[PDB]
Amino acid sequence: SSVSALKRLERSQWTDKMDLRFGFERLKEPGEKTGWLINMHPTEILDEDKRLGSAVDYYFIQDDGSRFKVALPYKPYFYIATRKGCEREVSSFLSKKFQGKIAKVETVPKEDLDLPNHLVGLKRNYIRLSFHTVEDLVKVRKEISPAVKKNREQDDQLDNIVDMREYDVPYHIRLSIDLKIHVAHWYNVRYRGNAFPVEITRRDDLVERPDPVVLAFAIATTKLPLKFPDAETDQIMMISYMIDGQGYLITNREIVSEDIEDFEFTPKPEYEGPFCVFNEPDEAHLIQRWFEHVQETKPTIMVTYNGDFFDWPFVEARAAVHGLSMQQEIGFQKDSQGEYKAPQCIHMDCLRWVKRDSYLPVGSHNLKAAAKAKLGYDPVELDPEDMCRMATEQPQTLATYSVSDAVATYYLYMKYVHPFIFALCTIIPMEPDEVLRKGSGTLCEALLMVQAFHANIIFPNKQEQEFNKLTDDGHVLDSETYVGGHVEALESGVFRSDIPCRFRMNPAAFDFLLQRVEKTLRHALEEEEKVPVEQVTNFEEVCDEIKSKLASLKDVPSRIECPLIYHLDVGAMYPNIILTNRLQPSAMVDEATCAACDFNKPGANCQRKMAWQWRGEFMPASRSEYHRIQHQLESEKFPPLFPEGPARAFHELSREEQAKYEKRRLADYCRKAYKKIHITKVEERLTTICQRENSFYVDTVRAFRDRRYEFKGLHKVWKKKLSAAVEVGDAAEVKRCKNMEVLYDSLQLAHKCILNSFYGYVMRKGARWYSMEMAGIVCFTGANIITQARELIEQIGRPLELDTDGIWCVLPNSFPENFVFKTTNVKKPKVTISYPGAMLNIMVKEGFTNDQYQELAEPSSLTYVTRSENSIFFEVDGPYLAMILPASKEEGKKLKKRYAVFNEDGSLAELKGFEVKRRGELQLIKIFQSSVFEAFLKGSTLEEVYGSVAKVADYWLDVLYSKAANMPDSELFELISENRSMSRKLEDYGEQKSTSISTAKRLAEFLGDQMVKDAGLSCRYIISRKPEGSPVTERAIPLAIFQAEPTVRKHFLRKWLKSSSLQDFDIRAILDWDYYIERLGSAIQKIITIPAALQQVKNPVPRVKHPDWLHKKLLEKN
DNA sequence: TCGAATCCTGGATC
DNA sequence: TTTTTATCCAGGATTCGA
Ligand code: SF4
Repeated sequence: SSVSALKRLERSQWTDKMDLRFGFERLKEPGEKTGWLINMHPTEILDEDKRLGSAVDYYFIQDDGSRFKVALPYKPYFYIATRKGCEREVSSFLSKKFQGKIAKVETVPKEDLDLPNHLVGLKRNYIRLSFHTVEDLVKVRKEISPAVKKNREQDDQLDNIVDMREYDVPYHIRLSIDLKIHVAHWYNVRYRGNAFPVEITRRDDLVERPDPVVLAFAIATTKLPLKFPDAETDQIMMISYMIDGQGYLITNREIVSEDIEDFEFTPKPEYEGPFCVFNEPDEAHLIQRWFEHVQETKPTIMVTYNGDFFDWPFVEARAAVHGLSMQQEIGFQKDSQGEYKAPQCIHMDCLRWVKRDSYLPVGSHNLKAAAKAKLGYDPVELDPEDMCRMATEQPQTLATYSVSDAVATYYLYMKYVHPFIFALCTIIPMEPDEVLRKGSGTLCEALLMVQAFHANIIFPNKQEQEFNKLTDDGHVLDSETYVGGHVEALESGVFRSDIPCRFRMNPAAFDFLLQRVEKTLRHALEEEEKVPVEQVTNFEEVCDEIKSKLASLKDVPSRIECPLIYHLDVGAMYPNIILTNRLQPSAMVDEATCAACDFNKPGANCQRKMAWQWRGEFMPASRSEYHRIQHQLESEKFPPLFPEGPARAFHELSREEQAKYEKRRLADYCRKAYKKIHITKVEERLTTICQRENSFYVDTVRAFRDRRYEFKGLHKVWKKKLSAAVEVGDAAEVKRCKNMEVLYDSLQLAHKCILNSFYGYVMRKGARWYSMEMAGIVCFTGANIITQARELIEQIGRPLELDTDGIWCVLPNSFPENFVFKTTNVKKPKVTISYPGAMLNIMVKEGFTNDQYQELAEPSSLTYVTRSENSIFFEVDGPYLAMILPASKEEGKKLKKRYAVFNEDGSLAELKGFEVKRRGELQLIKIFQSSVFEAFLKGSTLEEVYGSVAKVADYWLDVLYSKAANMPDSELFELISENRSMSRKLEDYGEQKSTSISTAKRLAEFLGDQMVKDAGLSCRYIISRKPEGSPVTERAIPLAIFQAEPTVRKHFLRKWLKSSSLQDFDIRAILDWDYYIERLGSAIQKIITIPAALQQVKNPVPRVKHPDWLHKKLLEKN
């Protein structure tokens, strides 16, 4: 006991000293106060017996920047269930044995959705156990749970208990759920004295957020030449930081040759960047002064970029060299999770947001690229290798650089991150840094728990996962999965609204549309616009012009016309389908309940049936073979966990070991025993959805959708008011309006993110509310919608690109496009409607709409209303100027999500899948693709378009023929060199074989083992001519030898090229030019020639030849 | 002797 | 206590059978 008590109370007292040093005082005496809740953490406090008690600390900040704490007790608890009539016996035992280890037990009725026939109104009983402290709960939990499983397998005083629930919610989550306490609101707090718990209440009459002091910093480090730094060998060079927009810098005079002068730096006029600099003689004075000043300002938030990895451990180690205890002086320490934390201030790292919520591509997550995109300017570089000489020769250029990593970090954190995470906190019972670090599945689950609690619903336990489950015929299932969505590119080449194209349109489709024009328009006016057709005056005329143009299309169906390009898509399709079908994780059933439900009367209508496709993957062996495979294991013996241990029999293994060994044994047996190792089989299934079941989930999604659209509207209102304030030019009014705009947009983005999270959660294996069926039906209905949206277009025109949620298509110029209706309504005098939308939304409304939606009218009545609903609608983007798609070089393949698209201004509108997003495999390919995409815009006929695109191919092919004979001498290297890197150590690869490995060995044979020892080896390398016919993984040369010393260069080349007979060793002679030509000739062949061949023009590039099958088909034409 | 299929690592995917 | 991983692509080597 004593060690535990003194350990926890001592660390508590130290934390109290630490946060008292930063000015957080515990609320000392009875009183009443208000503030903004900035953080909370669990801690123990003593009771009136001086026993331990679990509690939570709340940290508050006031308007004036004063700060205080409160501590708050709450007894945790969990539920258990029992057999018929057992609760008096069970409670008698449980109270007697654990006396003084549990606080309270009671019987409570609960709503439980798995109980048969429960819609009649029944609800079941549970016993609640509650404990003085969490450790006593953990001990009783571990004594209890062994008794449960055997009882479930059977389907006496302890053994009768049957089940347990909610035993694993985190205690701070439990309290924050239960008392409705959420960060980022103002609160009134009252302390009466120890006779009463402290009382907290939210107040809604306050809005504007307070202004926390936040700090951002960066560090710069000495290193040995061609070495990474290490904390023993290398001193600090610079540490630079911002607080309250003021900058500060310190730099080590051990390497800096003279004292630095202060200066002002400014990326843009809005970025004030004043700095102050101290010069002191050594690194110990640097670190001491840094702590001495940081202890002055006492910030609340600290931010760094990937700072858990590089920035903190470095200074922690350098602090250790001088014996400075940062964990006492600052109070930062590394948690069991592996990440830095402190009891009193929050460490926010921008990268976890950039990785999760920015939608930047992998290439762009460099700090300087992220700054360039988000802030609109580039911080200019200095290489770390240069710092030592710059600090010798001209240090103030390095000082000028050292601002660029700080200021961009601070402004990125403030503008994008800071308004957002605090907004997302307001709706979820989690801490800001937990909400940043945790994944969106957990974020959703912590939300749904709140609704399940307030509806008094007992949670389900986590979905424990089975292994080696058997198909009914006996086959061992290796996976299950629903058939996903299907993406296909139907067509290839160039479309431009400036040049004609050939259309052949079915003559019945324009009659089928013309028969229903009034239907197509009435629905779009009444339902979408919400103006009754009574109130529109010109409605008869627009119908006449529609009918007459459609008839004119009927008269001449096959024609040449300039194209219209349109993008059609469905706004948040998956939420809308969930709402429309009433899909809920629990709402699925099978007849085993409907056989026993008192609502299953003749003429009941609560059953909705739907279909989905299941894709079994399973091994070929039969059940009777599997039983023999099992029984053969019942005499096998297995190794211990470590060489000293005894051998284990197969029943002494863990279940993952058992499954792994059975899978290995059966796969090995099957490879001989059967012709094919495993099988896949698509099979489609019906599933009932019970329509009457409790609505809480779908109501939650509905609420989030509507709140999102409210906040969108208020955002636009405030943005307009901000524009007015900007034109008025009152700085206080501009500030107020901008702060409103920032808050409202931040809430809009939070709501969007949470709403999108609701679909993906049910994918999370193990998750509390998990089902496969709903994730099947929600896909297969989307594939139905997007198939029928294709059929009707293929008759009118031609689709070009399907998608997960939209279509790109081309339509004839003579199509009706857009119209305006004239209306008497005060709110809406003129209204614009687009025909392509109203053409489809009727079809969707007719086919998909649901006629079985029911709702409970009055809880005591058992009366339900029957209703119909539909939220599924199409919308339209465009038209556009040009659209371009590549083609597969292999005949049978259709690509996915490659194309480009251009606005009518010629500013690029989209570009997807192409390497020009990435670093590219080679700079030559990246630049080529970039130049050709722009070049396609030029010219005015297909022959002219390809004729003037090919002049970009020739300008490069002249290079690879002329061996860079014009290009500056070393500038060849930065064009031709790959800069790839090895992923892992060769000691971590082991048996693997690759180019990067081969060149790593080639580097090792020059450098020795000095570098291959290091992880993540960087490579710069080329392909060498002289080893003619050597297999490609043997070909590489590392660049650096061409820049090393002359005799070394000569000797190692003579070693590598297998010849002494080449006189002049230059990359121009040495490269396998034809390899790079054979690569450019394979990029060009998917963009400029094969697409052109698919549109019946001749090959525009004589220097490149078609693939065999295409040439065969083309000659077969002749 | 040649064609195609499997499996591999590697980056990338929102 | 817990994290996106399956899917897709791209280049590459090795095996199998007419
Ligand atoms: S779907 Fe209707 S009839 Fe079937 S179990 Fe549910 S409530 Fe009863």
